[PDB]
Amino acid sequence: SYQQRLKAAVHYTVGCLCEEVALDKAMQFSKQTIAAISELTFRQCENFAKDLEMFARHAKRTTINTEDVKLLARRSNSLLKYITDKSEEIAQA
Amino acid sequence: SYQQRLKAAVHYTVGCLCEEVALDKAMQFSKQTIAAISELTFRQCENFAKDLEMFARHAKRTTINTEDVKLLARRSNSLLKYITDKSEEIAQA
Amino acid sequence: SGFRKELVSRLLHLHFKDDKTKVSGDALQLMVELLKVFVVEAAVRGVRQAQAEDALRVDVDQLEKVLPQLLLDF
Amino acid sequence: SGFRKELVSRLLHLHFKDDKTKVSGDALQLMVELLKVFVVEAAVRGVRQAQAEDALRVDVDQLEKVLPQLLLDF
Repeated sequence: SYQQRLKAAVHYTVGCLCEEVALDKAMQFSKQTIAAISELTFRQCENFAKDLEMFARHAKRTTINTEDVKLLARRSNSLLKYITDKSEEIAQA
Repeated sequence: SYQQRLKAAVHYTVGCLCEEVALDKAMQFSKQTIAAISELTFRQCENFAKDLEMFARHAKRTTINTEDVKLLARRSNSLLKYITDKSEEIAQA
Repeated sequence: SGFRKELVSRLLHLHFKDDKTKVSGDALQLMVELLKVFVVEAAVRGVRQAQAEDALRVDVDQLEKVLPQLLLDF
Repeated sequence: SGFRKELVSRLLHLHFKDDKTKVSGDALQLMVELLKVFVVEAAVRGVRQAQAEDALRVDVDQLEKVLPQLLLDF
């Protein structure tokens, strides 16, 4: 099923990310916790998508750009620096 | 003091709003609670201001408009309907 | 009952980064309504929480519990 | 380790309101990084919380405590 498939792909990447943190911090995650973060991340995409779409259209555009995306990360100043520094690397590519 | 004055004005309007809710719901607010909401509302204006400012400049404008403001209320669909319906009345004025 | 436009103008202008930034009159009226909604949501959610835990009044403890979700909705 | 661009594209497109909406390649790479940060923040904050209450593992209870602030920061 299409969305079941996308949910499984997210769950797998989240499981990988959590395993890496778990090893780095020497702390275990329950499988229910990994599952919850997966569900959280899937829902969070809805919010990201719609926001990005509104931000592009606010600037009279139909295709989302890196400014729309940086606006999304405006919320925490640390998140802002991380997405702007990540957008400098990507630009050099 | 300038900001103390703005804080007092907010506190007074918040006290009025809270009294009206308190009567409508037959429930009392501590004065510390009214004060906390006042402080909260004052801080919240910082976030509203900077966001509005960023949203206007995202659309290449220096003066904030009603679109910037409706973008601000995008977060909850109920808030979205209330600010769009409130913006129809104001337009009829 | 509600916020005076002049108060809301001063509140916003306190926090703009750029001194050029201005606010349309239309926008300013909408912000007046939005600020009121914010305060009333805070108050109403505070009441619900006090009711839920059977307190005699909305104390700061009850308020604090509803703020995280309040801030997310705004 | 991280998200594949194709996965992130599908995830976004699932939720756009207008079928015209598209995403630049640049933007899409940024979103890949941003989704990764979100997941790692969730995981790292979960760990801190578990440490703070001296649990043997990050269980859902510990996660749930850190989510409200997580969602505010994102």
